[PDB]
Amino acid sequence: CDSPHQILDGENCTLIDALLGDPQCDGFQNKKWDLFVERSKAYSNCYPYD
Amino acid sequence: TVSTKRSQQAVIPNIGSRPRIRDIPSRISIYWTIVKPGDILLINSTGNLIA
Ligand SMILES: *[C@@H]1O[C@H](CO)[C@@H](O[C@@H]2O[C@H](CO)[C@@H](O[C@@H]3O[C@H](CO)[C@@H](O)[C@H](O)[C@@H]3O)[C@H](O)[C@H]2NC(C)=O)[C@H](O)[C@H]1NC(C)=O
Ligand SMILES: *[C@@H]1O[C@H](CO)[C@@H](O[C@@H]2O[C@H](CO)[C@@H](O[C@@H]3O[C@H](CO)[C@@H](O)[C@H](O)[C@@H]3O)[C@H](O)[C@H]2NC(C)=O)[C@H](O)[C@H]1NC(C)=O
Repeated sequence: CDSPHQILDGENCTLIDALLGDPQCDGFQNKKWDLFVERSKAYSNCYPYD
Repeated sequence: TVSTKRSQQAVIPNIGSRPRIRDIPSRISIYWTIVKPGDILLINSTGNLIA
């Protein structure tokens, strides 16, 4: 349930890929949130990194 | 260089004297790497590797 806490769905992005800005994760740019929800479907599409 | 598709480990050998144990003043540092299924371990070395 979304209403009480600001939910931000990660979809195909991890929190890190959004922070670094994997081009597919450009929608999450500058977005604040109360709860991020990393998905299991989420992949990383850009440069290999650890 | 011991590397996996998920992570990478790299170590440089540090030369120098160590107090001799069993008449052997050299030493060995041991590391470990776990490879999940569907991933591939690869080793790159130019020296001092005890694979
Ligand atoms: C999040 O990631 C998933 C999986 O990478 C995305 O689902 C995939 O979306 C693409 C298009 O965005 C689909 O490609 C197209 O599929 C249709 C229907 O099969 C086909 O007619 C086209 O030729 C093309 O292949 C892809 O099929 C779909 N994957 C699955 C398993 O359905 C999703 O779109 C991503 N969402 C976001 C916001 O990034
Ligand atoms: C730097 O300092 C270390 C510490 O002293 C040196 O290691 C020591 O080297 C001497 C060489 O004479 C070793 O003595 C040996 O003792 C055995 C004991 O059985 C004997 O059989 C040999 O004939 C010899 O006398 C000593 O064991 C060794 N280790 C220690 C803890 O003293 C080292 O040689 C110095 N130099 C360099 C370049 O590292």
